[PDB]
Amino acid sequence: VKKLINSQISLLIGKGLHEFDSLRDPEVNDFRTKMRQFCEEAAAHRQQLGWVEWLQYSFPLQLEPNRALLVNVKFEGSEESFTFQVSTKDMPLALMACALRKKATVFRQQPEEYALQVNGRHEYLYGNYPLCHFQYICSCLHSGLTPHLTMVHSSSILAMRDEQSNLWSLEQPFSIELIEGRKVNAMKLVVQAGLFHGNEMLCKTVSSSEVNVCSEPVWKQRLEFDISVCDLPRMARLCFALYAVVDCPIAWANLMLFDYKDQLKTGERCLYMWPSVLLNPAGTVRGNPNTESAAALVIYLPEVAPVYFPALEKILELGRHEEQLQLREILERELYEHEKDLVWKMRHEVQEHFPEALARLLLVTKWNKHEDVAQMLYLLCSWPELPVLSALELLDFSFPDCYVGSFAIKSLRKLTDDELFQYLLQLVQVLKYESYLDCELTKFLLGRALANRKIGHFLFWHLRSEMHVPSVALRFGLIMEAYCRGSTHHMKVLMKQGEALSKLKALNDFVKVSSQKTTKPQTKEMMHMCMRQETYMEALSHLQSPLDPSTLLEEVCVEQCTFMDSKMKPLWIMYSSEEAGSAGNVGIIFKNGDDLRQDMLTLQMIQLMDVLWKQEGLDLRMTPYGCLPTGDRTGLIEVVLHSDTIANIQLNKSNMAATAAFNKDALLNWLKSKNPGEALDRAIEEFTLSCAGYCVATYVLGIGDRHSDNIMIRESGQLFHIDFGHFLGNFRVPFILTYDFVHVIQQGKTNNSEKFERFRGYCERAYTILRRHGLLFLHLFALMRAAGLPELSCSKDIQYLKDSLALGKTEEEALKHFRVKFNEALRESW
Ligand SMILES: Cn1nc(-c2cnc(N)c(-n3ccc(C(N)=O)n3)n2)nc1C1(c2ccccc2)CC1
Repeated sequence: VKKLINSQISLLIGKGLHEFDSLRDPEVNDFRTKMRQFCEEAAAHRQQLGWVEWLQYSFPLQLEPNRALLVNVKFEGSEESFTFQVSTKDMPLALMACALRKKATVFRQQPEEYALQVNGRHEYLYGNYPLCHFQYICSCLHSGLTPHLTMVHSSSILAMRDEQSNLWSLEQPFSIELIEGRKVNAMKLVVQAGLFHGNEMLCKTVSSSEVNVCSEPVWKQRLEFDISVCDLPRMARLCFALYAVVDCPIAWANLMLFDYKDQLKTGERCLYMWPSVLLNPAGTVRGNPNTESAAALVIYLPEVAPVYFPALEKILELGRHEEQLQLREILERELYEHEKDLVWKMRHEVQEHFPEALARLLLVTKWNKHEDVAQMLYLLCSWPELPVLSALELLDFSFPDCYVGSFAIKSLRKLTDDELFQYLLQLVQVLKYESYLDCELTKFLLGRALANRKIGHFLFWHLRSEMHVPSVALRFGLIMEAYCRGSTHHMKVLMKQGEALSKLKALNDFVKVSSQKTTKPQTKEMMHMCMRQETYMEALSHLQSPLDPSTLLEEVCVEQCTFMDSKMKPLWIMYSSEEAGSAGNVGIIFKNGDDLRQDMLTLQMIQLMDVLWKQEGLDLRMTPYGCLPTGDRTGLIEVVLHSDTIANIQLNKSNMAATAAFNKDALLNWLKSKNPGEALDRAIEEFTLSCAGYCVATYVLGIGDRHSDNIMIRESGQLFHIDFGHFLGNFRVPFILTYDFVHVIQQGKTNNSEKFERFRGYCERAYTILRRHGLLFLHLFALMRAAGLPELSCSKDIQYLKDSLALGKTEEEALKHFRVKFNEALRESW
């Protein structure tokens, strides 16, 4: 049983558990055991949870960020149902009470003993919330559809639970012995070495002597740093760069000066270097696992004798020891040395009256002076809990201190499961900045994953998608193993998704081959013939959607499956569910060959924009569809059904009802056929609302190469963008407006200023709302720099956001510049 589970984790994570053992690494073995226990403790707490608490784990509530409606209800072991006319203001309890009353009359004779399952979905309705606060109810109030729900008794949820169980004394300078190399280049070799605490140098970067190019260069040179051994901060990083000069970079490598047990390192170290794109402080402190092709830098850390980093009780003991200022008020809304001295002097007054300025003072503390650090740490240890927004900033590489990091985690505990889900992608990326395997962020990510099955799901996939990346393969694999130990049943549920994805990779490889060799109907027929095989039928059916674990992908609709003509021949896979009805008619797009990490970020940023607008009582009818990277240049996209491209509608194909005399009318003619009579006016308003949100979103995010093939419309009138290959103006893009879209907004009239001026106001509002949250976008995109995205490489990518959101300016200057940008787009629109 314990063996099968081990062989199951190895297959699921993609790395044999034997590989973790073969390292003989005390750091790896300590994490594995400690985390396993932590995760088994979390699995044990789950089985003693009440049946409602376990519903909150397995099926977290999908909520929205007077008017009656039909609702169809049935009980678990029966085909018999009942349709009620309930209210949107009614709680699930009133609905369940009605449902029990109808059962009593029919069966000829307690609501609190039940929960309402969404038919053929892992989504439930419970809690003291009116029906219109539920995402599903709204997914029915807008599509016009009738909600279908099932009464599930407490004992039936408890049957589910059960089946789902398992020092300051050393004032001498820091120096090293640079022994030799084992590399390749075309010229002389030089080694640059620097000591860092995050983004900043602790002292000036020291260089090596020029040694002539060869495969095994020798230096045996002592490199001395302008810093005392007693002044090395705990998270100090000794960074190396190997380059060939007459400059040409070759390789880089980093290492922490203290180990995971806080002991200062001695003596011989062999550094398996990483290929270069000069000094890279942000890069991994673990050497290249490719010890066969990797260049190796041999160094010696000289013995100073065992020296451990002083415990917090020693740091604290040390640390304890005019109206003109502020002054510091005016610089607290990127500063000179005199202003940094002001902040350091005022450090106590910052804790007292500006706790949120913690990040500004953390940047001014002299981390290369052990007494200056202790003083900061004494203040930090009494520092009030910071807001989530300020805490998100402290996760950055600019704040590498472990005590700062621990303080940031302590402040993100108050994060709701909804807020955590929204920023889960960025928190996972921050793991790349981590210096040790055992960290507060891993423990936080795991603890929250094991207490919420949806968080658990996405933590797994974010990590699993990066297993082909050698710099994060050990960390991510170890975290996923610890997770699986905390959820044996979820492990198998995820295995079912990997098996389905394995079949789609094999199926898509054939589609790629066949498309270059025969006609599309010939390829489609054999794709279908291959799908109908027992192993493909078994693997592609009855799984949880990796895009949303609450979507149940039941029976695969082979006849409705196809592939798109684009570069990578993406697979279009359709599913159906008898039990779910129309909610079970769901599609997935399997794309293989492109990097979907950016597309996901872009879709997540739009999803956030929609959330923020909804918070301010604005629903700009956005379509933030799923996009999940699953593997190496592999992922899934959610099919937005009953939609088509602008190019397909505008292609003006004959015989159809959408036939237009003029191109400008093609969109409005298509909407007239999909929404006839009284339904048209509703479609136009959906179009206008969705158009305004995407106008602002694409402008703020700087989305370029926008044509009729990457813009879509739902039959409801809602416009949305697809295929986000590029963002942040990276090929300063303007605001975009189209005459044919402006035509739909103006009701199909050449002149209709009342409709266009309403539209212009939507664009202004949406923009002004996002501007207030401009710092959230800044912090989240700054965190996303860790990912390794070519279009989010530096500060010049972060700058696009600053300018698109006009963050340095006031609202009146920003709204004027937006009015200038909107009119520039209108004049350009013919
Ligand atoms: C009817 N339909 N619906 C879609 C659609 C829906 N939802 C999406 N998310 C999406 N999509 C595509 C690529 C990306 C992306 N994010 O990269 N997103 N496409 N596409 C089609 C057409 C189609 C389908 C299948 C075969 C031929 C032709 C073109 C008509």
